[PDB]
Amino acid sequence: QDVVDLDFFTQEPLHLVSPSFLSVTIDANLATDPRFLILLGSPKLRTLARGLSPAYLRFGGTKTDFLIFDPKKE
Amino acid sequence: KFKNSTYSRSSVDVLYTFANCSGLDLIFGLNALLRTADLQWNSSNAQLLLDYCSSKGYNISWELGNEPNSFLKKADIFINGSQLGEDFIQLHKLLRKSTFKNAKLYGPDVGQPRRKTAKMLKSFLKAGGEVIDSVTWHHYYLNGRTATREDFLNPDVLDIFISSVQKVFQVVESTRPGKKVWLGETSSAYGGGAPLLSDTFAAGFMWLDKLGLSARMGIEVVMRQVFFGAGNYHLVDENFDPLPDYWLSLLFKKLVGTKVLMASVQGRKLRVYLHCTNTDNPRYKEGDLTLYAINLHNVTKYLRLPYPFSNKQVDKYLLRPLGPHGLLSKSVQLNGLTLKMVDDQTLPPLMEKPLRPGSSLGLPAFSYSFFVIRNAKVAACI
Amino acid sequence: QVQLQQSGAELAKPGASVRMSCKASGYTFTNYWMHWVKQRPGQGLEWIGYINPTTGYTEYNQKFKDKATLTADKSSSTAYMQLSSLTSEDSAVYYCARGGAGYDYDEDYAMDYWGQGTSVTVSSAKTTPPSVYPLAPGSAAQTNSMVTLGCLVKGYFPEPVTVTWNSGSLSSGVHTFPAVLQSDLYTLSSSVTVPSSPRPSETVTCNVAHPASSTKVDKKIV
Amino acid sequence: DIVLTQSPASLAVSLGQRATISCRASESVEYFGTSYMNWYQQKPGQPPKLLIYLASILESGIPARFSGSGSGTDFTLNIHPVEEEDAATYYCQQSNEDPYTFGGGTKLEIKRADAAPTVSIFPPSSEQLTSGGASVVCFLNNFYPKDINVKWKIDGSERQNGVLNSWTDQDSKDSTYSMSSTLTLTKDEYERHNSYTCEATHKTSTSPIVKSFNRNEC
Ligand SMILES: *[C@@H]1O[C@H](CO[C@@H]2O[C@@H](C)[C@@H](O)[C@@H](O)[C@@H]2O)[C@@H](O)[C@H](O)[C@H]1NC(C)=O
Ligand SMILES: *[C@@H]1O[C@H](CO)[C@@H](O)[C@H](O)[C@H]1NC(C)=O
Ligand SMILES: *[C@@H]1O[C@H](CO)[C@@H](O)[C@H](O)[C@H]1NC(C)=O
Ligand SMILES: *[C@@H]1O[C@H](CO)[C@@H](O)[C@H](O)[C@H]1NC(C)=O
Repeated sequence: QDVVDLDFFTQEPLHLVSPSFLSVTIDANLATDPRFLILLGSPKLRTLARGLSPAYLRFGGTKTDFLIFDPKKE
Repeated sequence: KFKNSTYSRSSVDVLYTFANCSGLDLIFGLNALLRTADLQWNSSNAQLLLDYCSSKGYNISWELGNEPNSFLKKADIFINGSQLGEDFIQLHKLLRKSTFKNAKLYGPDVGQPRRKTAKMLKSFLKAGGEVIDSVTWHHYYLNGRTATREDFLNPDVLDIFISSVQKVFQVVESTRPGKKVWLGETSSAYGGGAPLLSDTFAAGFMWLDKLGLSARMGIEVVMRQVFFGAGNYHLVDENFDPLPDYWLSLLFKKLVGTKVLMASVQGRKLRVYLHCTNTDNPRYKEGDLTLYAINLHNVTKYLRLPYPFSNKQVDKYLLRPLGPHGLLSKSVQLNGLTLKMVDDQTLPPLMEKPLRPGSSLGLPAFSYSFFVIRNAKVAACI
Repeated sequence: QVQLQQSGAELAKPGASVRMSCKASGYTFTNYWMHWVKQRPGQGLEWIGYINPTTGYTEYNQKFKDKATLTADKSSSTAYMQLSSLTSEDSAVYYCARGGAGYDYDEDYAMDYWGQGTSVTVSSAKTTPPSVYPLAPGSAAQTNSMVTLGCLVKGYFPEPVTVTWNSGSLSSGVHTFPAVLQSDLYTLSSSVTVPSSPRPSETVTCNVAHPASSTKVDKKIV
Repeated sequence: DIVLTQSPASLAVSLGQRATISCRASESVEYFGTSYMNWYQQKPGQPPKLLIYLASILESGIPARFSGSGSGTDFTLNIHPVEEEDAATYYCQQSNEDPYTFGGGTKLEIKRADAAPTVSIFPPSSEQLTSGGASVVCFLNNFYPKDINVKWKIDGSERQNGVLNSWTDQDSKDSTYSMSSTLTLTKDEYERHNSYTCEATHKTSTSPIVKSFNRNEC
């Protein structure tokens, strides 16, 4: 049939998730793009990002372990 | 494959400002393959970064290493869980001696729980579990290179997530019971996504199901790989245009609250989740419910709510692809209205369709919807 | 029945590459993990990698990772393995196994059914048809109480050769000997014990087959 | 990469007696409370087949006499009784993690009663001769133990250069060993001589078994 009855359980919360439950990532490899500054500076992108607040932004990926901080580089 | 690359203070400022300016909390993964002679972690490059961030008053949380179960494959170096735990302890000491002594630390960002991965995780948590604030692991359903359309729609594929989650908790409850568990990196298909699938309406079944299951099973935070990037599993494409999963995520945020409840069909291909409604939505009030549902049947299904909610006013939020490309569309409609940003600075409103009180809830073939039950006056939600 | 049938033996040249097949039958192809195992010629045995045909989950042996490319094919219940930059180290028998009920890594614990193996041979040395010679006394003697006759196969490349005695008849008296290499060519021989009574009034013809050169040869023992 | 080390590498065991093969590992082969060991059987020219999984579970078609025990790192296959078919290389393989490792391989001889070689000598084929090459074949069949020595003689003189030998694996039916000695000459080495002897020194005979033919034979 196409007829569907539902049963709900609404008596107590079963879990309590973070307000930031849904969060996102940026792949660490994007930092090797010459335009990294231009891309993340985009007002358009920031509007979309703001939409997902509150959230964590995780910067990570395979490249995490092949990235070296150089305080002399610009 | 990958060689070492340098990054600058400038890069760090770009990333931080993007996060700060977007109202996001940054988690930064440090490089765990910098090693001393004794195969301990060379904390020095991290120390330099920390001092820089401290000096700028940057509020940042930290991880150390990515998919350490893969270090052998990726870099011909093997770090056992024990040692990785010790390395985290060393990072914890450095954090507590810094300007931000109350910064959070998460790890170890292991892959999905195969036996090898589950032994690395267990040994890590025994060694270093006292200093992490949450346990992070990664999940993907498929291989991007090989994934099919039917895979993205198959409940037997969706269902394997369950045992992955159960297995992670089995390890954590044997080592650090009650430690919070987070998906630290997750999507449909690994290796940069599956083309024309991970970027489409069809990707949404996996994404919404994951969110539902995660919350229902005790996961606290889920981190979508990626927001923006080269992989096809991005929420936002190369032209900064949002994809169906972005819109699904936005709707989820608007409607779904933090208190997780349970819904179930009486009969696998019809999937159903229930939370308190987000009360921060001005349209809705304390006690309202948000149901969300996925129909993987090839025909429309009609849902009937149980007593005492049978005759409540319900707001429908039904997502369907804009044609002609069906489930492989990169465009989506909410209640028949195509979703598109108004301009570069402006998201559209997300418009409900109020249903008749006492009507059954229609869910077309291969679709998903949220339903807000108004005036539910559920005690658990207040 | 449950059954994996691999490709025919391949005599590919050095530095080149080759695609091995392994069709499965008797079960739902997509619900089982297919491993690949390598056997150096009588030197032991080693695992190469497994692959799930629904999901796409490949894990390789560190040793074989840059040499081997396991691919499934949902459409035709078939599996494949590609081998690149072939050296004499790669001259061996490759088996294709099975055994993982499910889609997840932890659901594979053991390999149930196996293939027949595919002999891969890497030398650019040329391919030569055998010469089959019948072995008896000048004319066989009914005096011989159990008449034991032979078949010598000399000067062939590459492996293998199929030896039988009376079109598949004469089972259980057959001693078919391991081919020993002669610098550039192979050579083997077989023999079969029979009663006094058959030789005189009944022919004995050993059936040789060399697929590589496409030769079938019947040789009467006189 | 748990190291799999297989304690006996070959063992001769007597038909009816119990055969006991060890397998050891680096690390440990036990997740939760299940020990992921696997035993196979490569028959001579045939693919291995699964005998026992998860250390103590007999696969299908497998006789009740094969028995796996052990756990942690110490595992033991046990056949009781030993039958003729059982002759093979037995492999212990760990499933405990990726990648899977495989033990060296323990081969089983059957200690049959001694048997004497059924030697035989065959002259070059009519056709082979015309081609310009001559080969004398000598088959020594159904002997045990495996050890044996063939001394080729040409008119009483021992030929040591030009011979090619080949032993079969242990027969699964009678548990014997067979061998094939072949001597190859050019024309003008073959026509030069009359008698060709194939001598075989085995443990069974006090003194060598001698089989011969003269080129003057029709
Ligand atoms: C639709 O799917 C069929 C399988 O039927 C499924 O099970 C029954 C109980 C119903 O609930 C149905 O909706 C399910 O999809 C396939 O065999 C069939 O070929 C499909 N038909 C179409 C229209 O594609
Ligand atoms: C870590 O790196 C620093 C700076 O590159 C180096 O001087 C130091 O010797 C390294 N640590 C050890 C103890 O090897
Ligand atoms: C882990 O690795 C360290 C060196 O990196 C070694 O000294 C130690 O014994 C290992 N511990 C275990 C038991 O895995
Ligand atoms: C900034 O850091 C402090 C402690 O280190 C914390 O109390 C505060 O809430 C942080 N800010 C955010 C946005 O989490």
